[PDB]
Amino acid sequence: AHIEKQAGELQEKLIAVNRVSKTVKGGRIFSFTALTVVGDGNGRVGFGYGKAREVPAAIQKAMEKARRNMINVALNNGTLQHPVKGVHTGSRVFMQPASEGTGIIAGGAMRAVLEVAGVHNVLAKAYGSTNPINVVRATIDGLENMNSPEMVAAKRGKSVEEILGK
Amino acid sequence: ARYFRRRKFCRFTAEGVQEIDYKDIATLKNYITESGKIVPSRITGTRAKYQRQLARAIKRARYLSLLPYTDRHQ
Amino acid sequence: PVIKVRENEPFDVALRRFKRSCEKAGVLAEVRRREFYEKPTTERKRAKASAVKRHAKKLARENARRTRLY
Amino acid sequence: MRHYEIVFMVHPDQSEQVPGMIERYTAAITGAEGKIHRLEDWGRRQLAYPINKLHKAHYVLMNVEAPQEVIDELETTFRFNDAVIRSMVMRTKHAVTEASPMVKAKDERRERRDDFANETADDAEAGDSEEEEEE
Amino acid sequence: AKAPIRARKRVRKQVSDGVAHIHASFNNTIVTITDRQGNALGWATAGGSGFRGSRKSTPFAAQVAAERCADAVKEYGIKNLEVMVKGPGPGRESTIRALNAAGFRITNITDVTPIPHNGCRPPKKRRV
Amino acid sequence: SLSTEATAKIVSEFGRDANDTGSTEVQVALLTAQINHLQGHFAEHKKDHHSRRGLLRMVSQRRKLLDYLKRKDVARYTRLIERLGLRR
RNA sequence: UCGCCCCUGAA
RNA sequence: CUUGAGUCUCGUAGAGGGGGGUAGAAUUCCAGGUGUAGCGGUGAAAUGCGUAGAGAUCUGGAGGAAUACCGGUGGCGAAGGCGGCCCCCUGGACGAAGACUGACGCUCAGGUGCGAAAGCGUGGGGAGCAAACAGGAUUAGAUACCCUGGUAGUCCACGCCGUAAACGAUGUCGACUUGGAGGUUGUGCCCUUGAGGCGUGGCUUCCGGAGCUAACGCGUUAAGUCGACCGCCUGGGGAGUAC
Repeated sequence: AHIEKQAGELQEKLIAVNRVSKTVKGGRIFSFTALTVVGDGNGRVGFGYGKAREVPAAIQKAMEKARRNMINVALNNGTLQHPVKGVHTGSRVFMQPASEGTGIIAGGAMRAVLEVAGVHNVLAKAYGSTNPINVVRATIDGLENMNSPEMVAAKRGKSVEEILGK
Repeated sequence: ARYFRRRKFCRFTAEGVQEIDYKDIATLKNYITESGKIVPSRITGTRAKYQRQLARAIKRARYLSLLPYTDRHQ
Repeated sequence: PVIKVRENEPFDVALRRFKRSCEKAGVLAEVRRREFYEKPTTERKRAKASAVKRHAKKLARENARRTRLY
Repeated sequence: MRHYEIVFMVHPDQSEQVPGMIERYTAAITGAEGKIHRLEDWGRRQLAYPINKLHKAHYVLMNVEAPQEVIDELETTFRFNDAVIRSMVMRTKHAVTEASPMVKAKDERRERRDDFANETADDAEAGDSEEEEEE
Repeated sequence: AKAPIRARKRVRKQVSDGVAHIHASFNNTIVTITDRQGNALGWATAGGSGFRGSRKSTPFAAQVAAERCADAVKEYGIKNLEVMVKGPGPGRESTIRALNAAGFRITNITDVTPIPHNGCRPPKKRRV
Repeated sequence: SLSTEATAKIVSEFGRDANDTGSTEVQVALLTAQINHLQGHFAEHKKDHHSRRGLLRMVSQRRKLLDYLKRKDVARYTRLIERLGLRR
């Protein structure tokens, strides 16, 4: 994709951070992996999974890859414009728009991912097994998938032209 | 010309004939194994429909002692 | 392993190993073992699994045939 | 009623009895609202294997339409005749009087390219008349 | 090899022909030459040759037995075979070939072999 | 079994006319006729499971049609019953 | 083809 | 009213169901013949069987059970399930022109019927195989796998029990949504001048797109996309046990 870490407006942030393992021929190795997001407070948000032998380069590489998995989002107000109740992976995702005068209200991944993405008055919820790692798939289920007033308005405008043409 | 309404063949070197199969010593003996066994269809190359038709005829004639079925004690 | 058809010519070794293929196929080797209906029928469906896959193999093979690596 | 097609195996040395035997059967069939399409034969062909011993056996065929009532009595005879060896009967499918492999064997005999015997051809013609005489 | 010799007291049962019975068993090999009148002339087997185990069915074991049998029919004067190969084990051309190479020739290849239509039920046998 | 002859008789009797070609009346009629003598086809046998299943379906079907008939014309339904032997 | 079991724990 | 459903007509194919006949092969028993010191089994062995003549081999007779090949993701049935051949009685499916009925339909707790195999009762039958059982072997032990025998049973008739990884681990019905190749079975068309060339239905495998799924994969015969109704689940062990 394209950069989401941009001078004078960058909004670096992290999500997960942990270690994972592979069982090698000898002993067992540890790969320092982590999820990140850089925002701008205006959308443009992504995610990356680094692999490293150290925690700093785990976040380095994950923010490289964050820019390579940027998704665009555009909105008005401090809240998302459309509810998306879609589910990606086995973590169940829900997402309402909500009037200003309320917080993010979420302790999971979607506390921080729903901050960087220019939203902070959104109300969201999740069901199913607790697992922050795929709460992050609310990139798919709300930011990537959306509707906007001028999208729906051009449905109503497309139809009129066809009747005239015949 | 047009509207003559049938084919001139139903014979092939691996696909059988149609519309009549019946008991009679002569005809049947060509389509069975020499040991009084019946042919496999995966060798001969016959399709199901040919095989079913032949089978019926074979077995009837066989148990009228026209085709052998004693070859392990003959 | 033989059939009732005779060989009447001088031989010391004669063809009788494709009279084996006109008799035996494991049909004298099923007389010391019991099986269920399930067992041999599933095996028949591995010899028609061979035949459908035969077509599929040819597409894969064609790419290899282009290049020389043998 | 429907077609029927009694093929049976007589004793090969009681083959001279055959015309008379047939006549007894055929007459009853006709009288029961049947019909004799044609009587056919297949002579004393050499058997593939012994059925009730023997080195050869007589064969004979019948093409008849008859109600089941008579087909009963006919079967009874055979299954209590020791001269009659095996027996079989086929039915329906129009009639196999003409244009079948059984007929093909018969056609060769009349032309004198005989499948089995000169005598066997003559018996078929006799039965169709129903003026049969023993061989 | 180690096979015994055999001989018979009759020389009056000949017809100059005899059935070569062979039973090529997975655990043994029998070779018996019966006359063409259907009455025994000679017989021999692998275990009587002296073989033991599953080396009674082997090619070698079949040959030795075919030749033991040959000694038991030579005195009648027989020189034609009506080979009846049967059983599933080896020794099925071992015997044939040995006979040919022993002053006999083949004349007929016939099949007399048990083929069941399942009028009896098989045993389980080995499972170790 | 029902012969094509026996069919045509039932068609001529039942229905509004003759040569109805399958009308509610004739439909029930045909079924009835079969069932009655297939009682004797299970009086010559014990269990004959597939054929038995067949019989049951015909009984069911006969009743279904009758149910519509009382909701179409009472007079018609009553009349048909009298002429038939099955009505349970 | 030659049967053949048994094995306290955190790096 | 006819698009749903159903009937009528004409054909089509099949191991659909039930009943009764019939053929041969194989094993076995019994009888006779031939021939003699082994047979059989096994990784080796041993028990067992043989001079009172076996094994094998040949001839005659008898009986029980099952039908080699056929035979294939081939076919049929609601499912369970169903294989030599023939007759009788009988069910279901599908297609083709038309013709008719006119929502008569769909599903379903209860209820009712059908149930592989084992089992049980009653009566027939008994070859082979085989729980049990008895020797032998392997093993430290071997109440087993292994070997030699072998009883109940398996088999037939009738009734009963109703279970199964009763499986596609996939409720049933209706409706839709890319396709490709094969299999199978109807039917229309095409110098049918090609066993076939082009269609169009029914059923059946394999592949795979989108989509779905946690993934494996499923994938127009869905685990896709919808509706209708019913059944079930709601942590594991305790327990499909107790009461």
